[PDB]
Amino acid sequence: ARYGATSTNPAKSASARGSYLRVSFKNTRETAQAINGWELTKAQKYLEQVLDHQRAIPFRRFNSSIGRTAQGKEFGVTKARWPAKSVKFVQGLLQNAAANAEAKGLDATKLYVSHIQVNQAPKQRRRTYRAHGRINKYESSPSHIELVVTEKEEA
Amino acid sequence: SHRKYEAPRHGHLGFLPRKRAASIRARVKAFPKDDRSKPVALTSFLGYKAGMTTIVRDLDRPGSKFHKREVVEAVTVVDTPPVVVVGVVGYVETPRGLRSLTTVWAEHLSDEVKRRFYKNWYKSKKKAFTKYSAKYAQDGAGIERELARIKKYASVVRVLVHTQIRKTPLAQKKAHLAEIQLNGGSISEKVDWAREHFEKTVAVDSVFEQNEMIDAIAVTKGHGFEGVTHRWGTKKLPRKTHRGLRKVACIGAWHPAHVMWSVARAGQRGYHSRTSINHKIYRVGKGDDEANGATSFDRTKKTITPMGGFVHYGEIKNDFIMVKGCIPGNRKRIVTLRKSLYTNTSRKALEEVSLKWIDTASKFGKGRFQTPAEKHAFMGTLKKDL
RNA sequence: AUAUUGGCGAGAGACCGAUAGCGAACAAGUACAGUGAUGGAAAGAUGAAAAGAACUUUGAAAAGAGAGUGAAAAAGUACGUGAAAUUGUUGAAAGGGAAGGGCAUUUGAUCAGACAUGG
RNA sequence: GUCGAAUUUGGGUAUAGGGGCGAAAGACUAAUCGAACCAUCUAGUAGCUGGUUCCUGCCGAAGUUUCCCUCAGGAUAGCAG
RNA sequence: AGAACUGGCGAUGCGGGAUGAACCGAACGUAGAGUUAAGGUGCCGGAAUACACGCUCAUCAGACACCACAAAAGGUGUUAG
RNA sequence: GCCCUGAAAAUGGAUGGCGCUCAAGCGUGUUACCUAUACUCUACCGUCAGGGUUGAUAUGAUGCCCUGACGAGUAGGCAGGCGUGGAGGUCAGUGACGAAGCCUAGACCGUAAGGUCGGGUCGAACGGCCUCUAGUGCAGAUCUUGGUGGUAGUAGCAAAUAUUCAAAUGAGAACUUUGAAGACUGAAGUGGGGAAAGGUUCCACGUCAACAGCAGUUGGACGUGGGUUAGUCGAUCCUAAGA
RNA sequence: GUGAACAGCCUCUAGUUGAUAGAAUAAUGUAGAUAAGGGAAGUCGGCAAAAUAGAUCCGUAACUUCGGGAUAAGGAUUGGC
RNA sequence: AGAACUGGUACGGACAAGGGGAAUCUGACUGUCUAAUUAAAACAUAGCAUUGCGAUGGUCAGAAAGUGAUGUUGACGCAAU
RNA sequence: CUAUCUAGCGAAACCACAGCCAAGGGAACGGGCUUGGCAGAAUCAGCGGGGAAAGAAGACCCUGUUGAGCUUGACUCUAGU
RNA sequence: GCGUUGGAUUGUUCACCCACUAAUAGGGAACGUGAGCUGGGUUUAGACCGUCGUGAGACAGGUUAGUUUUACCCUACUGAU
RNA sequence: UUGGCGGAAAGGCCUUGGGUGCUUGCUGGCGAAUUGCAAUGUCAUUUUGCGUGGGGAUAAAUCAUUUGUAUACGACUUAGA
Ligand SMILES: [Mg+2]
Ligand SMILES: [Mg+2]
Ligand SMILES: [Mg+2]
Ligand SMILES: [Mg+2]
Ligand SMILES: [Mg+2]
Ligand SMILES: [Mg+2]
Ligand SMILES: [Mg+2]
Ligand SMILES: [Mg+2]
Ligand SMILES: [Mg+2]
Ligand SMILES: [Mg+2]
Ligand SMILES: [Mg+2]
Ligand SMILES: [Mg+2]
Ligand SMILES: [Mg+2]
Ligand SMILES: [Mg+2]
Ligand SMILES: [Mg+2]
Ligand SMILES: [Mg+2]
Ligand SMILES: [Mg+2]
Ligand SMILES: [Mg+2]
Ligand SMILES: [Mg+2]
Ligand SMILES: [Mg+2]
Ligand SMILES: [Mg+2]
Ligand SMILES: [Mg+2]
Ligand SMILES: [Mg+2]
Ligand SMILES: [Mg+2]
Ligand SMILES: [Mg+2]
Ligand SMILES: [Mg+2]
Ligand SMILES: [Mg+2]
Ligand SMILES: [Mg+2]
Ligand SMILES: [Mg+2]
Ligand SMILES: [Mg+2]
Ligand SMILES: [Mg+2]
Ligand SMILES: [Mg+2]
Ligand SMILES: [Mg+2]
Ligand SMILES: [Mg+2]
Ligand SMILES: [Mg+2]
Ligand SMILES: [Mg+2]
Ligand SMILES: [Mg+2]
Ligand SMILES: [Mg+2]
Ligand SMILES: [Mg+2]
Ligand SMILES: [Mg+2]
Ligand SMILES: [Mg+2]
Ligand SMILES: [Mg+2]
Ligand SMILES: [Mg+2]
Ligand SMILES: [Mg+2]
Ligand SMILES: [Mg+2]
Ligand SMILES: [Mg+2]
Ligand SMILES: [Mg+2]
Ligand SMILES: [Mg+2]
Ligand SMILES: [Mg+2]
Ligand SMILES: [Mg+2]
Ligand SMILES: [Mg+2]
Ligand SMILES: [Mg+2]
Ligand SMILES: [Mg+2]
Ligand SMILES: [Mg+2]
Ligand SMILES: [Mg+2]
Ligand SMILES: [Mg+2]
Ligand SMILES: [Mg+2]
Ligand SMILES: [Mg+2]
Ligand SMILES: [Mg+2]
Ligand SMILES: [Mg+2]
Ligand SMILES: [Mg+2]
Ligand SMILES: [Mg+2]
Ligand SMILES: [Mg+2]
Ligand SMILES: [Mg+2]
Ligand SMILES: [Mg+2]
Ligand SMILES: [Mg+2]
Ligand SMILES: [Mg+2]
Ligand SMILES: [Mg+2]
Ligand SMILES: [Mg+2]
Ligand SMILES: [Mg+2]
Ligand SMILES: [Mg+2]
Ligand SMILES: [Mg+2]
Ligand SMILES: [Mg+2]
Ligand SMILES: [Mg+2]
Ligand SMILES: [Mg+2]
Ligand SMILES: [Mg+2]
Ligand SMILES: [Mg+2]
Ligand SMILES: [Mg+2]
Ligand SMILES: [Mg+2]
Ligand SMILES: [Mg+2]
Ligand SMILES: [Mg+2]
Ligand SMILES: [Mg+2]
Ligand SMILES: [Mg+2]
Ligand SMILES: [Mg+2]
Ligand SMILES: [Mg+2]
Ligand SMILES: [Mg+2]
Ligand SMILES: [Mg+2]
Ligand SMILES: [Mg+2]
Ligand SMILES: [Mg+2]
Ligand SMILES: [Mg+2]
Ligand SMILES: [Mg+2]
Ligand SMILES: [Mg+2]
Ligand SMILES: [Mg+2]
Ligand SMILES: [Mg+2]
Ligand SMILES: [Mg+2]
Ligand SMILES: [Mg+2]
Ligand SMILES: [Mg+2]
Ligand SMILES: [Mg+2]
Ligand SMILES: [Mg+2]
Ligand SMILES: [Mg+2]
Ligand SMILES: [Mg+2]
Ligand SMILES: [Mg+2]
Ligand SMILES: [Mg+2]
Ligand SMILES: [Mg+2]
Ligand SMILES: [Mg+2]
Ligand SMILES: [Mg+2]
Ligand SMILES: [Mg+2]
Ligand SMILES: [Mg+2]
Ligand SMILES: [Mg+2]
Ligand SMILES: [Mg+2]
Ligand SMILES: [Mg+2]
Ligand SMILES: [Mg+2]
Ligand SMILES: [Mg+2]
Ligand SMILES: [Mg+2]
Ligand SMILES: [Mg+2]
Ligand SMILES: [Mg+2]
Ligand SMILES: [Mg+2]
Ligand SMILES: [Mg+2]
Ligand SMILES: [Mg+2]
Ligand SMILES: [Mg+2]
Ligand SMILES: [Mg+2]
Ligand SMILES: [Mg+2]
Ligand SMILES: [Mg+2]
Ligand SMILES: [Mg+2]
Ligand SMILES: [Mg+2]
Ligand SMILES: [Mg+2]
Ligand SMILES: [Mg+2]
Repeated sequence: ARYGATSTNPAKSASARGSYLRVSFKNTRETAQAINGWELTKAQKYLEQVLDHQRAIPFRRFNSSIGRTAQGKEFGVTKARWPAKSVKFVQGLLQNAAANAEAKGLDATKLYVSHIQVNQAPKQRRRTYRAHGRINKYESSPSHIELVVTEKEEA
Repeated sequence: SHRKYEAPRHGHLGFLPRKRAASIRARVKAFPKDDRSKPVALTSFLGYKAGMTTIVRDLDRPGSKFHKREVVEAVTVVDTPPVVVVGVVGYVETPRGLRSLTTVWAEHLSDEVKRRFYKNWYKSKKKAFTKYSAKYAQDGAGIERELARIKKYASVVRVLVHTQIRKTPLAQKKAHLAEIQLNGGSISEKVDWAREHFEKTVAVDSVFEQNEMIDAIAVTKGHGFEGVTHRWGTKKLPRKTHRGLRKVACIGAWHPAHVMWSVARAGQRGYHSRTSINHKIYRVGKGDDEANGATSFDRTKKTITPMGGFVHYGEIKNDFIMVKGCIPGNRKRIVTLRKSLYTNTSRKALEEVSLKWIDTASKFGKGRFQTPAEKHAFMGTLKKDL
């Protein structure tokens, strides 16, 4: 309860959250944006064949010095990747929304992801040992994910 | 400040940028000056580089230690099946340079050529020139009046020919298509000649001939990213130098405070377009012939293909040009052969050669035998056979 | 009669208000450091009341989504208010080797000051 | 390099800071040595470097004189309010 | 490098000198209309490709104070004396 | 006089640029034209000066009013004001019917310091005026404490020969367990015990939030338990350098 | 086992197979090798690298503190049966 | 130790394992040190020489002492260079 | 074996604002100013020209009425004798 | 426009010889060029001599030994989408 | 609608034969106001979405896989109904 800005009709839609998840914030962001606005099954099937390395996730912000792939051509892009742990968690959340959408009587076949939004959770903090008896931070940058599925409108 | 000693710079600034070509088919950037008084001519010719071998022949060079003596030279054999004309293109003079005005295509286009226009031939609906041919159907007009305008405009006429790549051992089924300038008289007589040669064949011996110097336009064998030492030639830095020694030490003076366009940096080597000139024709091969590799002296019935096939290429079953020395590009790669842009009286250029012997031993190893006939006529009988 | 930054019992202040006031408002001379002498922190606030979310559903679980408690969950033992840097999303805009500023107006957005006369 | 001794080394024991210990390098004396470490005197002193927090109105300088172990500083007069 | 009188810069923006502490003009509350200064008016650029008499042709012309240099020496170029 | 020679330097470049040859060059003359925060007139702000005016005559005598002149400013002096914590006095001041605080290319007032309001958020307090008082105003001090960026999903996670098939278990298996294969340490050991030191790490069962810089169902981790048996092994006795 | 051997190399008992992993094999590296002809011309300098090497049997200079110098140098040989 | 036979003349076949010679400067040698930029020609050393001292003493320690090192010593000794 | 590309994991230096040149002037070597050349998203691997790059409030030198280690017929003293 | 070299001694720039050659021109680019090398010289700390100094120490006098750090950022340059 | 001409970027030009609206070459019959004395009063052409009806056509590219004439990654080059 109490999500980011939304314009969806709450009645034709249900939602899902994940907080404090130990996935990469930068990376899940890049994949969340990737399915943002997709029809649920389209998005679901794509994320599934990202894992299979048949196509990729465009990296458009947190992306410098990333490799170039042939698989980015689809999205007019040279840098893409296949961030499994991100896909995985995001998959997880797409499920639960799909779950909640069905318990709500929303027609599975009219669901697109109307909202998907990862910002960053509190950092975990580990030590690394650097030369000349020094210590440095070695932090995890966890993610909050949230998303919403909605029924497409007759028009 | 003023280098302690002088040396000439490394590398040639006239072959920049040392980047990869933008077509594996090197561009003929120049054609010969037209003499519109001679018959209608092809100016260049397509072909596939097949490999090299050795030659023997008496040198005719009055005043040389080696005059009237036998020399042994290296040659390259380029696989040259007849090419086929499938159109003619018309170029008009402008104050902005030559301009293609129209192109007119033949009515029937071989599958090889058609393949060239596709990226995914196999799953295609092969609709390549299907509507274009219809222009022919209506008795003429359409085509008839485009040849008409190439005739009244157009300062230069090129033909569109394509290789019959399938005659080649090459696996590539897609063929090679190129414009070739016509150099016989009068625009009109040119497009006429092209019209009449639609779907028809043209062979080398109708363009080139023995003792003729020709130029070779091909794309250099690539090598990918190269360090500065081999790429530019650059001295090796001493053994003791930290952080590597296949470098150059002083990438620049303090001022200009910019690495300069003219110092050696690592990058691509190979896969460049080169126009190599003055390669003299030692043999024009006939495919029908079975004495391709034979000689007035060495009479034995053998073809040009070495024992075991040209390595990484196959057998020469077609016509071929055999040229003195080496030409740019590697085996399997398309070459354009252009006739010279000038009339060289070099005396070397004018020498008429007669081959005395063509090496036909295996190249896949330290070959010992010219013909399997000869092998067996020396080895004896083996455990196999008889 | 005089002294009194110690000890015990008290009454007070135009003192400080959790980076302040004693180092310590808290299991503070604690946790931790150092062979040792010594050094020495951080750390207060759900709600009147736990009424600390029965139950259902998704999940391997953590949790999510409903439901429920409450004046409030825009108070969920991460908990009063919850600023800034910095961040995700959405919306508008601009962008030929920085951005930002001054005077001026186009354009778009936005906001005004009315005051009262006969049926 | 040396490798059967002026050998290597465990534990115990002794020497403690203007002191030790030194086959001598100002070496070593707990990552500290041309004087260890700890706390206190101690908010040590600085003619030198750095910073010094709101608005508007009005007036508005000096780098020159004299003396100074004076020359990156003061006193004195001038200029200023 | 060091003195002399005055005016500046420093402490001062503004118009000119492309540029710039110190030159020229001119010193400053918020503004309107006018006129100017020094400097400019082919175009960049507001403002006569104005008027008038000469001079100059450079296979290294020349083009404005401070100021971004030039000399002894020489020419049957051309002009006037 | 103008022009020519005399006249040689280092990235490519400078009458400011373009470009200009009866000039857009040089010398001279004559007109017009453009333009400063300067000059002229006027409004308004302030400063200073000079006056007028409470005789009884609704609400400012330190006030009202008339007139003239003037306005650069560092270091610096002075004046008048803005704002904060706390104190005396007064508005019988605001407030759970919403105090304070915070958010707001919404509004108004002031040259300004600032002041006032609306909307959202909030939830127990808090203002104005006269006065008192000071631990009273930050952009800087390689300032103090804390918190956060770009760097960046980047540097990197490459010493120490080497792993592979299959089953089991599990939500999940490159990494756990069993089986097989391939290998290593090669007794100067990667074997079997100990001294110093640690202090439960030992063993069993359960078990993965954190930690083991991939992973984890495994662990020297987490939870809960269990375990160290002496006349003869040591200490204990003795003396050593020393204390 | 080899061997002079507690060297190196391979093995038995025991113990491990633990050091993120996958795909590629550009430049430049780090570590390991080779190079025709010449042979220190490289360089401050043979730095680095190369060459020699066990054993048996011959042979062995100046000098000398008579002990040495000396594996001086320089040669031949080496399996299996 | 010797002999025959045998081989693509190989055979310490992996492993293991000195390059040599002629000289100048310098320290005799073995040994020592700047832990973490100097291993050396520097320190040490045997050897040589000097100095002081017969105990109510030489050299040295302690604030002082019925205090202490040499000294469980005695000039073939101790101390100092 | 790296680098490289992938999954997971994931720091640090440094950071006025930043990042194309030529000339001019200028605190006498500009990323910014003046006049010109010019100038088109977003990017990957390399590189050592420049960022008068980064790393320490310059060890050099001077100044300071600032030291300390050491030496001496400096000044002034002192254990001892 | 195009070239301007191979060597002996020296850390050297310079110098000076041998030798080849068409010629072995002179200069700049932060006395171009150390996150490009090298570290021979110079100029920390060890050490020998000589001169100087009573001494501690000094000496563009001779001598020997003496740690050469970071790029992953921007730009530039090379190549690549 | 009949002929021609135009390729420098022709994308336009000349010409034939009618049809048809207008004709201010000329002579008539009406109409205009109150839009209140200017403001404010002809609408030009770009695109881009939809809408009617008429003619018309019925493909590839990328991912993946594959070649090695290519290659750090992308990219390149082949192949597959
Ligand atoms: Mg949350
Ligand atoms: Mg980023
Ligand atoms: Mg990288
Ligand atoms: Mg980058
Ligand atoms: Mg991209
Ligand atoms: Mg580390
Ligand atoms: Mg350590
Ligand atoms: Mg030169
Ligand atoms: Mg190379
Ligand atoms: Mg070559
Ligand atoms: Mg090195
Ligand atoms: Mg061959
Ligand atoms: Mg009490
Ligand atoms: Mg506190
Ligand atoms: Mg604070
Ligand atoms: Mg505290
Ligand atoms: Mg301490
Ligand atoms: Mg509270
Ligand atoms: Mg709190
Ligand atoms: Mg729950
Ligand atoms: Mg509330
Ligand atoms: Mg609350
Ligand atoms: Mg709870
Ligand atoms: Mg809260
Ligand atoms: Mg965020
Ligand atoms: Mg209105
Ligand atoms: Mg010393
Ligand atoms: Mg120490
Ligand atoms: Mg320490
Ligand atoms: Mg103080
Ligand atoms: Mg004044
Ligand atoms: Mg005076
Ligand atoms: Mg005095
Ligand atoms: Mg000063
Ligand atoms: Mg003046
Ligand atoms: Mg000053
Ligand atoms: Mg002025
Ligand atoms: Mg000027
Ligand atoms: Mg004047
Ligand atoms: Mg201009
Ligand atoms: Mg004008
Ligand atoms: Mg002339
Ligand atoms: Mg003058
Ligand atoms: Mg004259
Ligand atoms: Mg000259
Ligand atoms: Mg000039
Ligand atoms: Mg003149
Ligand atoms: Mg004039
Ligand atoms: Mg005049
Ligand atoms: Mg004039
Ligand atoms: Mg004015
Ligand atoms: Mg003023
Ligand atoms: Mg006040
Ligand atoms: Mg007030
Ligand atoms: Mg107050
Ligand atoms: Mg206070
Ligand atoms: Mg704001
Ligand atoms: Mg409120
Ligand atoms: Mg409350
Ligand atoms: Mg007051
Ligand atoms: Mg204060
Ligand atoms: Mg601050
Ligand atoms: Mg600051
Ligand atoms: Mg990551
Ligand atoms: Mg990486
Ligand atoms: Mg590493
Ligand atoms: Mg390993
Ligand atoms: Mg398996
Ligand atoms: Mg493994
Ligand atoms: Mg083994
Ligand atoms: Mg061993
Ligand atoms: Mg267990
Ligand atoms: Mg881990
Ligand atoms: Mg884990
Ligand atoms: Mg346990
Ligand atoms: Mg073990
Ligand atoms: Mg590791
Ligand atoms: Mg090998
Ligand atoms: Mg060789
Ligand atoms: Mg030799
Ligand atoms: Mg040399
Ligand atoms: Mg030499
Ligand atoms: Mg030397
Ligand atoms: Mg040397
Ligand atoms: Mg060596
Ligand atoms: Mg070798
Ligand atoms: Mg060899
Ligand atoms: Mg002897
Ligand atoms: Mg034998
Ligand atoms: Mg010598
Ligand atoms: Mg010695
Ligand atoms: Mg020795
Ligand atoms: Mg050392
Ligand atoms: Mg040594
Ligand atoms: Mg050493
Ligand atoms: Mg002697
Ligand atoms: Mg990665
Ligand atoms: Mg940076
Ligand atoms: Mg510049
Ligand atoms: Mg210049
Ligand atoms: Mg200029
Ligand atoms: Mg300069
Ligand atoms: Mg700069
Ligand atoms: Mg300016
Ligand atoms: Mg500019
Ligand atoms: Mg650089
Ligand atoms: Mg840097
Ligand atoms: Mg000194
Ligand atoms: Mg003084
Ligand atoms: Mg003094
Ligand atoms: Mg001193
Ligand atoms: Mg000292
Ligand atoms: Mg004395
Ligand atoms: Mg004396
Ligand atoms: Mg110079
Ligand atoms: Mg230099
Ligand atoms: Mg450099
Ligand atoms: Mg360096
Ligand atoms: Mg050096
Ligand atoms: Mg040196
Ligand atoms: Mg020294
Ligand atoms: Mg030396
Ligand atoms: Mg050494
Ligand atoms: Mg970096
Ligand atoms: Mg009509
Ligand atoms: Mg009007
Ligand atoms: Mg390959």
